[PDB]
Amino acid sequence: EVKLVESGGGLVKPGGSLKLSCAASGFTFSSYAMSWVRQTPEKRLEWVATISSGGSYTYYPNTVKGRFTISRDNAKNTLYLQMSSLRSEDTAIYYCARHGVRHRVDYFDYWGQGTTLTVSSDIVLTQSPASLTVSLGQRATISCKASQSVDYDGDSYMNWYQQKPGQPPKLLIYAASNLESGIPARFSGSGSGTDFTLNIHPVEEEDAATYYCQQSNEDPLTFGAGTKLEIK
Repeated sequence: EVKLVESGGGLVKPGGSLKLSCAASGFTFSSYAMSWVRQTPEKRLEWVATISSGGSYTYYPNTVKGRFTISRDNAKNTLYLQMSSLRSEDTAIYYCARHGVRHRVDYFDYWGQGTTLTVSSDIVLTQSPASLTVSLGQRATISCKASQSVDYDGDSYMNWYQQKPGQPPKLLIYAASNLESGIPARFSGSGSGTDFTLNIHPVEEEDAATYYCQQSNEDPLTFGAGTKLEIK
């Protein structure tokens, strides 16, 4: 029932500008913080901007600071990303993502389908292995080593996402250990401080995907490079 529909993607000459829009529905838009998150041609997820529920607070990574402006219209249920001085590195699929409120830890629960842009002491997460092949019925184990603790007041701000090609990421695990509603129990997450594990067992056919870890402990939000999981 909750949906996020992006629009506005396309081709832009370097130096040019572009404005993305996300039409929200099926929820009380004004109650949720929103972000833009992009995925580069190299399949890296990169956080691009966050805006608070009321709009008073906006956050950006240094890579887009001064060039991107996130904004919202709580009357129209619309989220915006105004981009200017666009460069090659900005080439990516851009998703909007809602910050969930059902749990204490910060996480992205709903994502839009994405629109594509073609231009023509940060916490580092070391995820491994980069590539993983498993046989049906076996176990897959994906590891995250964080460059500093992602704990805050007794909780670990570590999330795991699954992404199948052509689709947005999908939350599997939030706060290191907790299974999101609707996710089967053969997925499990573990760890604390700087060491985290995503486990899948027994692996089924439809688990073929790329998996990402993400910390929400500190801005900039950061993701692991990804683990592409192949079957048989």
